[PDB]
Amino acid sequence: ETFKEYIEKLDKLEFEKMYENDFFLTWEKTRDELEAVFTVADTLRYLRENNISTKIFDSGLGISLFRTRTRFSFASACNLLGLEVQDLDEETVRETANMISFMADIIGIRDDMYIGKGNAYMHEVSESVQEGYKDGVLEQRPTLVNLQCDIDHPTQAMADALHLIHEFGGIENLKGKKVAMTWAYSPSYGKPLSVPQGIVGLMTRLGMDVVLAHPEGYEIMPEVEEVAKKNAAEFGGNFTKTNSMAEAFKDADVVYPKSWAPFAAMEKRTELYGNGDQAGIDQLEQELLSQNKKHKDWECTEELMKTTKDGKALYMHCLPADITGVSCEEGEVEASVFDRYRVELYKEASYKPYVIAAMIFLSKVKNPQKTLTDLADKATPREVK
Amino acid sequence: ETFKEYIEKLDKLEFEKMYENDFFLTWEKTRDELEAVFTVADTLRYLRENNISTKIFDSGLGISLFRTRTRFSFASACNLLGLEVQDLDEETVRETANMISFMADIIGIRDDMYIGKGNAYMHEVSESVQEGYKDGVLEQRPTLVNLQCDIDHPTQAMADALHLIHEFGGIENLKGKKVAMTWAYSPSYGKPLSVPQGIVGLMTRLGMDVVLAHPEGYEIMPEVEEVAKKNAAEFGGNFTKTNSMAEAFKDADVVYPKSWAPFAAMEKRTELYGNGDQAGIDQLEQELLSQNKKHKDWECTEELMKTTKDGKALYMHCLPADITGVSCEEGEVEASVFDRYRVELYKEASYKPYVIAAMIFLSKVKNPQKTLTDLADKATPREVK
Amino acid sequence: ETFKEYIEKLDKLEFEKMYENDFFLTWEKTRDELEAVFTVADTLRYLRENNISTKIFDSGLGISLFRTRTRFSFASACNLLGLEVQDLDEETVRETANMISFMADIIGIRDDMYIGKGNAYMHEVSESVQEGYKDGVLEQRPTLVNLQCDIDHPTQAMADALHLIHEFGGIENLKGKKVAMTWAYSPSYGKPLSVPQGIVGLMTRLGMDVVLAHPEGYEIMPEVEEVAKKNAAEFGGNFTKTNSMAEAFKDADVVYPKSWAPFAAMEKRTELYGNGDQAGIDQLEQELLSQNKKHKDWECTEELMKTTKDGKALYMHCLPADITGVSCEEGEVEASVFDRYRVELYKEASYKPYVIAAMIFLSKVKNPQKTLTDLADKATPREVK
Repeated sequence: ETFKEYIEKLDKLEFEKMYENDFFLTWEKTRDELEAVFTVADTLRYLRENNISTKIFDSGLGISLFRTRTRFSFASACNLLGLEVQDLDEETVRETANMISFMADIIGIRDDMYIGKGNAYMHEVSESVQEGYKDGVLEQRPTLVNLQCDIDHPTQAMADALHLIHEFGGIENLKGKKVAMTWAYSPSYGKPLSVPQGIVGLMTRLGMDVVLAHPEGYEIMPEVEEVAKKNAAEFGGNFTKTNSMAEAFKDADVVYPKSWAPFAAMEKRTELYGNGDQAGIDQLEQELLSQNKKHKDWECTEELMKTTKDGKALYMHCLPADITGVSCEEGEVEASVFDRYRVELYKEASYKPYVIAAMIFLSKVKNPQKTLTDLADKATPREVK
Repeated sequence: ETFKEYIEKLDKLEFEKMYENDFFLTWEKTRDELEAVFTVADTLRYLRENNISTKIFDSGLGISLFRTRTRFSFASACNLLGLEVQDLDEETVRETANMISFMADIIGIRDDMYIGKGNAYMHEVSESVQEGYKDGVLEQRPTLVNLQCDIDHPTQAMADALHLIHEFGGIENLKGKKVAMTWAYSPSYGKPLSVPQGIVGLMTRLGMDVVLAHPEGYEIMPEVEEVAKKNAAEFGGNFTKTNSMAEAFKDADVVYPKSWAPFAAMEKRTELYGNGDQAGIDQLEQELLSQNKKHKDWECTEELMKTTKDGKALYMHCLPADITGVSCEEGEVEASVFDRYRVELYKEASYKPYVIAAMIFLSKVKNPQKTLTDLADKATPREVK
Repeated sequence: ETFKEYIEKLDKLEFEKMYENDFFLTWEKTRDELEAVFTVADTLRYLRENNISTKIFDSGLGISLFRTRTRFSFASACNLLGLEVQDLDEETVRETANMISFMADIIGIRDDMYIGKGNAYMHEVSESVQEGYKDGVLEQRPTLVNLQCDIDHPTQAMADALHLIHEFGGIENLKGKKVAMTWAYSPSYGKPLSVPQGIVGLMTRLGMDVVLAHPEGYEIMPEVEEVAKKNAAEFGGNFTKTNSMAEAFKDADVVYPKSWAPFAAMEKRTELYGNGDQAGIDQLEQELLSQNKKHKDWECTEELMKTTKDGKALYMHCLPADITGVSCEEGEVEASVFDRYRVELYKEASYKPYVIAAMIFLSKVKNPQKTLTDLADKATPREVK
C-alpha cells in the first residue's frame, strides 16, 4: 500500500483516547483503536523500508522494567523513535515510579510469573506517574506499555493479528476464518497463560471463528473466556471451547498450538509464593509435570496438519517452540511441520518491534497523520543512500 | 524566571576555571562556581520545560564507573546532552583510565564504601587521563564527576541546595535560616557519611545557620568539621555541634535527619578490609548494630516536627528513608511526617539529573552563555509539538 | 596527511567486494581491501580530530555478542557511526540470528575459548542472516565483524599493523623490517592463539621479515603457519620458525612477546569439553601450568631489548601484559621495559576503535569516497566549538 492510503485509513478511524494513555489489555481498547495500531505499525514499516527515519524524540528515556526476545524488541522500538532504553534491575512502587521517570517518556513492563500481581503492579505504576505529573514532580506523564503480564500479551497478540491481516490480504478477509488456539505438550514446568488468553481475547474482536482446545483441567482464566464470548456474540463470529485437539484442527484455517499451565494451578502457586511455602511450590510443580505427562499426544503433527483446510493452515507460534526430536524428546510440534513454516514464523515475529513502536507513537503524538506526513516530507535518511 | 534573566546572572559570576576541570568536593570550588551550577541547572530545566533540546554532543561516551538512583540520574544527564552512557564492571588504574577514554568525554565515578580510598582513586584516574591527553594517546581530556565518594556527595548536596533556593525564593533568602543536619535511627549496618558531611560542607557556604546533631560517638570526619567552621566564620552564618536532637530541631527552618556510621568505625573497617581480616569486619559491624540500637529514640517524629518553626520546617532526605512501621519496625521518620512532605521530597530528587548535566555542561563548554543562547534560538524540539 | 590525500589513496585501491560482506580472517581479504581499512581508519580519525561528526546511521542497532576492552572498543565504534549497541547474554542459532536482527545493521561476535567452534559459529550466523534477507524476514542484511575467534583476531592485528604504519612512516617502510612474534611466560592457565596467529598471518602480507619464536611444544595452528609461508613466498619478505628467543630478538626492529597455550592442547580441551569430561579438563590445565613453568626464562627483559636494533625495537603487546614484580611474581616483561614503551602501547590500543568503525563503514557504504566527502563538507560538529 502507498503512503497516501495509510493516512486515509487513519482518517476514517477514531483514536483520540490513545494519546497520553497506557496499553494494558487489548480488550480495554476499541476496535478503531486496535486498527490504529495496525495502520501505524505498517506505516512505520513503509517508511523504514524506504530509508526514511521516523525519529520523533531528540532526547529522553524509555524505561525497561523486567521482573531476551522482547528485550531486543523493546530496545528496537525505542531506538526507532529516538528514545534510549535503560534497564531497571527487578509506598515503595510509587517512589520507584517517580524516581526513574524524571526524563522518561515511556515505561515498558514485563511481569508475567504470578496471577493477580502483574496487572495490579502496572496500574500502581501508572497511577503514581499520573499523580507525579499533576503535582509538578514530573515534567511529563510517562505512558506504559504492557510487554507481558499474567492476563494478556498485547504486543504479541497484536503482532500475531497483524501477521494474519497481511497473510490473508486485509482485516476484512479474517471474517469467517477458523483459528485453533490449542494446548500442546511441553517438557517445561508451567508456562503463563498470557498468550492463549491474549489471542483468544483478540481474534474474537476480528470476527473470526475461534476455538479454545485444551485437555480437561487446563482451563484458562474464566474472566478471559467471558471476554471472548462477549466479543464474538457482540461483533460477529464465534467462540467455542473443546477438549479435543482433532475437532479443533478439522478444517482449521489457522493453527496456534502452544502449551500453558492450568489457571487454577497458577492461583495456588501465587498463594504459596505469598505465604512463602517453598516446599508446597516444589510439590505443585512436580504435580503439574506428571499431569501434562498424560497428554504427550497433544502435538502439532503432520497427520493433524493433513486434516486442516487443504492440509496447509497457517501454523503460528510466538517462539521458541518445543520441537520434537530437536529441542527435546517430545514437544509441541513435529520437525517437518515447523521447518515448512519457518519463514512465516519468523516474519510473524518481525511485527512485534513495529507494534510496540506504534503503541508508543499513538500515546505520544496528538496528531499522528500530520507528524507521519511531516516525517515523510522531510525524508531524513536512516542509512546513507 | 525568563531566559534573559538566567544569562544575565551568569554574566555577573566568574567561572572560567570550571572549563576542562573535574568536580570532586563542593568546597574545592568558589562561591561563584557553585552559583554557576545552580543557574545552568535551572536554565537546562527551563529549556526542556519549553520543549527545547539541549544536545551538545553529536557522538561520544560518558563512562559510568561504579565500585540504582544515581545510575538513572547519570544516564539521564548524559542523554540530555547527547552523550551515550557505558557502564564499567567494577599502573592498573592508569591503564584502565586510558583504555576506556578514547572516545569518552565524561567519567562519572561512585566509590563510597571505604574511607581514604575513594577520593584518591578519582585523583589517580583524572591524573592518568590528563597525562594521556598531553602525550597524544587521547584526542580529548575527559572530565570527572564525583557521583559519590567517602568524603562528599556533591551532586546530592547541590541538588539539595537548589531545592532550598527554589523553596525559599532565592539564594539570598537562605541567609539566617536554621538547618538541622541530624542523625536518625537506621536498622542498616553502617551508611557512609558523605551526605551529612556534604550538606554541612555546602550549607555553610550559603550563610545558613547550620547545626550538626548526632549522638556521642558518631563524629563525622574531623577535617569536614574544620571546613564547615571555616566556611561559616569566613562567609557569614554559623556552624554548631550538639548531642541533642531536640536542641537542633527547636525553631529549625529546615530538617535533614539521616543516619550514618561513625567516621572512626569506618577507618577501622577499611584497615581490616586492607589487612584482609574478614572475622574482624563481621565483629565490627555487629558492634555498630547494637551501638546504634541504643539510640532508637533518634527519629524525626510528629512531636519533634511540632517544635520546629511554625511546626512545618521543610523535611529533607536524599531517599530512600527508613519509615517507621512501613519499611521497617523502627526507623528514621514517622509515616505521617514522611507522607506530608512526599511531594517536596520527590521534587528535591528531580534536581539531581539537572545538577549532573550542569557540571558536565560547565566542564565542556568554554562559553556557556553563547551556546545556551544558540540552543535557545535554534529551538530544536525534543518532542513533536 | 590532508583529507584530499586520503580520498586519492582510496581511488587507487579496489575494494568493491567489502560492501555488504563480513570480516572474519585478515587473510580472506585482498591486500587492497586491507589497505582500504587502514585508510578509512585514518580518515575517520582525521575527521574526529577536526571536530567533524561521522554519523552515518540515524537509527539502528549493532548487536554485541560475547560467548571488557573490546566491549568498549565495539561500543565506541558503533556510537561514532550513530549505531546503538545492544548486548546479548551468551536450528537454534539460525533462530537467534533472525530474531535479534530485525533492526540490526551490524553484529560483532567474540568467541575465542574453543578451537573449531568459534569460526563455524560465525559462518552459521552470517548464513542465517543472509537467508533471512533473501526470504523477506529481514529488511537488511547485517554484516558481521569478528571481534575475536579461535583462529584470528582481525581487529587487534589490523590495529597493530596500523600502529606500525604510523610509527615507521608508511606501509612501504615496513618492507624488510624484522618482527619477532614470540612466546613469553604467563602464570595464567592457557590463553588463545588468536593474537599470535593473527599478527603472523597479517605481517606476512606487508612484506616484513616475520619470525615465530616459541618453545618446543607450543606450535600454533599448522594451517596458519601455512598461510604465513604462502604470504611471504608470494608477496615478498620471509617467515621463519625457531625455538630460541634470543635468535628472534637479535637485530629485531619490532618485538611482540605474548604467551599462548599450545594449539594441540586446545584441541584436547575442546574434545573434553564436547565429551563433557570436566575431570580431564582440570587435569589438562594443571598439566599446562607446570609445562610452561619450565620456561619462565621466556621474558622480554632489559638484556634482551639490548640485543635489538639499536637496543630500542618497538615493543608491542595487545594488553594487558603480565609485568614481572607488579602484576605477578614472574611474567611476560620487565617493569622498566614496559614503562619506557607505555605511551606507544596505549597509542597502539587507540587504533582498535577506528579499525572496527572502518570495517563497519566499508561494509555499509557503497561509495566511501563520496560519503566521507559529504561528511567533510557538511562538517557537523561533534562538540560545541
